[PDB]
Amino acid sequence: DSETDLEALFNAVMNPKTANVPQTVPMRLRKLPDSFFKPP
Amino acid sequence: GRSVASSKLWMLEFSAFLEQQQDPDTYNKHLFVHIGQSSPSYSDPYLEAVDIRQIYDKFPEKKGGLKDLFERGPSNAFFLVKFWADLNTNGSSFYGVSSQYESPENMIITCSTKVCSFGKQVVEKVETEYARYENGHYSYRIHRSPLCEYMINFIHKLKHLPEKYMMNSVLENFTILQVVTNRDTQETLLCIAYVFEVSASEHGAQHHIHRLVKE
Ligand SMILES: *C(=O)CCCCCCCCCCCCC
Repeated sequence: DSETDLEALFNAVMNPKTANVPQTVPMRLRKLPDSFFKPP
Repeated sequence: GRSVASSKLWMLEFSAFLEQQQDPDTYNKHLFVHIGQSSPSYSDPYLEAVDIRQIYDKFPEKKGGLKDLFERGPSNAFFLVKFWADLNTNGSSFYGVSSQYESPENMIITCSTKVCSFGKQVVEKVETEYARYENGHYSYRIHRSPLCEYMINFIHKLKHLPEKYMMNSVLENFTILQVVTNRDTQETLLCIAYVFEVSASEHGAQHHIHRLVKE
């Protein structure tokens, strides 16, 4: 596999059953300012 | 709107765009993201801070990576920019990136821009820029630099996603790190970490700027 695979990146969201990408903590669950998710 | 400035360098403008030639005298420009465009650029101390440790995983590690760069400093050169990108746009296409900088010093600068997937470098564009004297300062300009094919491909693939929330899901693991350096001294003049979402705003593209701090 390759983490930088562009096709795999988009396949992960289009076809979640076949997702083969690294698992990560969503930004919304991190210790970030409230403004970070509220556009001006 | 708001921009970024260290003690030695101020980025006044940043834009990425698609320009379509309708005919030889008619051009349509769509801005995906912009700083210093819809209103004059500015820098002031009314900035909030983000703990840099919260974003290290989203950028290259090891020697020359974000942590190494931040530790080497100066800390006042480090920023996090969140872009809400405007993806609402339609041979005769040109994808470009333009930026402008100002410094009191006459330098030769290098701008490295690294596109990252899951914090891994996929592509790097490196540009060298010389100063022009202007109104009591030195100006540096990257004018209509062609967007690399990876980014053109990326934008095409994004727009081909059936749902906008899917675009946000992809964008969560897509980042860009911009490092502007004095070529001779290797001093970090500006280091900007870029994170992305799709804009839902009626006004189009938006941005938020944060200072990056140790804790
Ligand atoms: C190739 O040359 C890589 C250089 C990247 C330049 C940064 C362009 C900013 C991309 C904004 C488009 C937004 C897509 C969600």
